[PDB]
Order: sequence, then structure tokens, then C-alpha cells
Amino acid sequence: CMKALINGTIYTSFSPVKKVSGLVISNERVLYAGDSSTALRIAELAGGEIIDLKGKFVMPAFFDSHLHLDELGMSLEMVDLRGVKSMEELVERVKKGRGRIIFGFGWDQDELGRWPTREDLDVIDRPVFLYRRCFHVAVMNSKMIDLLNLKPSKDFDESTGIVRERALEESRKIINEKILTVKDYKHYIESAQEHLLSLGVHSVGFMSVGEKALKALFELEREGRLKMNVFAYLSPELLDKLEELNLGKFEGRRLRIWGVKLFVDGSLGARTALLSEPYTDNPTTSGELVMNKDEIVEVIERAKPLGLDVAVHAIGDKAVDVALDAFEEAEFSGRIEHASLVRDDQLERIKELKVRISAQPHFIVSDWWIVNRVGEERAKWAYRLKTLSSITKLGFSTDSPIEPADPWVSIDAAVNRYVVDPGERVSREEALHLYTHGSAQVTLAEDLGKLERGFRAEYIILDRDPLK
Ligand SMILES: [Zn+2]
Ligand SMILES: [Zn+2]
Repeated sequence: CMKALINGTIYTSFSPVKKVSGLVISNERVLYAGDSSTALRIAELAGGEIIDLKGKFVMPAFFDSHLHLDELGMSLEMVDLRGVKSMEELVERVKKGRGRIIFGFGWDQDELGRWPTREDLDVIDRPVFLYRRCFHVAVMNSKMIDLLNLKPSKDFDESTGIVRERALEESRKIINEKILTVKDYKHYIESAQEHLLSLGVHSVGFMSVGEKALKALFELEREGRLKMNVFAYLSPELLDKLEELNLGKFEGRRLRIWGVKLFVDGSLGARTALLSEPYTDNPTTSGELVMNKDEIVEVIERAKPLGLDVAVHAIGDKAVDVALDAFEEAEFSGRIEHASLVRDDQLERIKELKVRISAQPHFIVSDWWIVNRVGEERAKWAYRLKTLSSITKLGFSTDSPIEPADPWVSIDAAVNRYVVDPGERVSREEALHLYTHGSAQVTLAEDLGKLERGFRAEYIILDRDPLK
């Protein structure tokens, strides 16, 4: 299969901006980027298909360097219960869910008139599990309670089927690890993939791939059912099985076994991101250390002879220190997910160690409470897109389903919005670069993100100029 896209405007690169008028593709790689007429002549000689763009625009497809394909799929399938006015309507909306188990979200007891309970949902004859708006609480029916077998705690009200805090976290864990099957995960991943492709995203860094998600990805790959480039960053629990086969870094046609995903800290919203000084709006806490420097170095030393990348979630400024210390000691150039707060004094270390960073520009829009958490001075550390991209390799992501998956909505954020410093905005060209080649570089994918000769031909076709 050879195709020439002619008579249009093709961006091969956004850093620096380079436009051509013709593109020849064969065996899913770019063969030629240049003159429309030269491209036409090549395809005439070799007997390829001619695609006349008719003045349309082409660009490298988006590369989301950090998301959760399984969770995105679960989220697309969930029953939408936002704005439901009565228990009667809530029950009707839940009944209209397909799954052998019905998952849903977004109810509110104020909008309902009272709290939903186990007894209200016992009219539905399959397992039901329904988040509250906040996602900090869930209600379930008896069938679902029976499947979970949770131990008694102050976070679980068995009579009403309501879970909070810890017991909700444990409920999720049991659902994900015990109850959902490999087939369920294949379906989630396929729903996410369809959604992402329709948005122009052809490659993803898939973070926190657990046992069943991996089993689903190998199956989809050999079934020819993966339609996007999936760079899988596995949970560290999978290292035992990898070491027993000596299976490490491995590139299939779509699925890549690429890395390991770790977490130093939690999030600024929950006040669990690890700060060097206490929270401005809770001076009794500085967040939580989930994995320390020695524990990260231990995983890195296991990743090294398997040729695997290591991606480390660090949100708080002190978490960033822990991640930098770990990379320094292990002499390992890893990547950092989020890097939400970066101090001036940390910049030199990031530059010198060449740490790759995956950042989510839509966090700027969503996290309006940043100044409340950390104060005016530390808010200067937040989402420093322009600064980070000028000192190291940086890529754009959504952390979907946390943020919207639509890249144009995150591009708008990176270009137009800032926490406190308008100097941290990037230009439209830079944002497109970061969401294509930037992401590719951050995911160690050297033949993605551009449409020059030799690059994998992942492109999207647009009616309007993406630079306008
Ligand atoms: Zn994270
Ligand atoms: Zn994440």
C-alpha cells in the first residue's frame, strides 16, 4: 500500500514549523515530504493511490503521553446520573445500563431529595455501583455488596450500601482486580481507543497497566484489534512475571511493553501531594509520601537490565525532589508525570539530568483552587509549561479520564491560560509541537510526532489551518 497526499498543506513539524505540499506514504512510513508534483510523479511511477487534499491541511496526529485507557473506557460506559431529580428517575436511568454490572456516577442527595440506598437499588436484578458527584462516596445494591465482601469499618454502612474514604478505595481495588474480567478490560480499552481516534489521537502513553489490562492488551494485539500505538507503562507488581521470562522492553505492531509506572505522592486537590512546607489551607499537613527515594531506586534497578523506562508521578515540590534524587542516585534518566510544582532551584537539576516531563495543560483550567492550597508565592511554581519545555523534553497529556481527552481543549489552555504568570503560556506552534513530537520524545518513540522521511505515518486531515 502506497499513497500520495497532494494539492494541500502538510505540516511535517511544529518546531520549527515546516510545511510541504505533497506527502508519499508506504508501509505506514513517510517516504517523501516535499513538492506536490514530485509526490504525484513518485506515485505515478510506483502505482500508488492519489489522494487529492483539495487545499485541506495535514498534521502529525496527536500523541497523548499519559492516560489510562482502561479507566477512560470505564468512564465512557458509565451511566450518567448528573442532574437526576428523583429516586424514580435515578432507578430508570440505572435500569437502562447494559453491563452485567452497572456502573454509574454523578448523583447528589440534594438534587434527589434524599440519599440513595441499597434498598432503592435492590429493585434492579444485577450488581450496581454508583459514585456520588465528588467520587468520594458510592452507593451499591445487595448483589454488589455480596461480590465485594468488605470487612466492617466506619467507612462502610452495610445497611445502606454506602462507602466512603478507605472502603471506597478498597471497593475500587476489588472491582478492578477481582470482579472485572479480561474481556471487560478488552471492551474498555476498545471504547477508549475509538474515542481517542475520533479526536485525532493515534498514540498514547498508557500508565499504570495492571495484570488484567496487560492480558487484554496482548489479546487485542494478536487479534489485530489494536488500532493505535500503545506504549504500556506497567504497574511494578508485574515485574516478577517479566523477570521469570526475561521479558522487558518489546515493540509489537501496536503494543509496546515500554516501562514501569510509580507514584511518589498524591494530589493537590486531596492535599496528598508532598510539599516541603505545610498547605496554606491546612497548616497541619504537608501531604503524603507514597514511595520514598530508596523504594524508587529499587524498582529502577529492576527496570535497568529489562531495558524498561520508569515514569514517576510527582505533584508536590518535595515529591519532585524525591524523584530527582532517585534518578540522580541510580544514574537513570527517567520521566516525571505532572511535575505540577517546580521551584526555581529545581530547574538546573531537571536540565542537567535531562528528565522527561509529561504535563497536563487542562489542569490550569480545572485546578482553580491552586492559590488556596499553596498560597500566592508557591503558585508561581505551578504548571510552568513554557519554562519546563525550554530546559528539557516535555510532552502534553490529559491524564484522561481526569481531564477531557480532546487535545484542542488542552491546547487552548496551554496557549491562553496561566496559574499566575502569563509568561508560562506557550505559543500555538509550541503547544502543537508538545502534543505531537514532544509527547513522542517523552515516551522514547523516536519515529513518531513528525511527518518527515522515515517517521511512522500518523496524520490527521483538517478543513482549517491548525496554526490560525
Ligand atoms: Zn498521576
Ligand atoms: Zn495518571
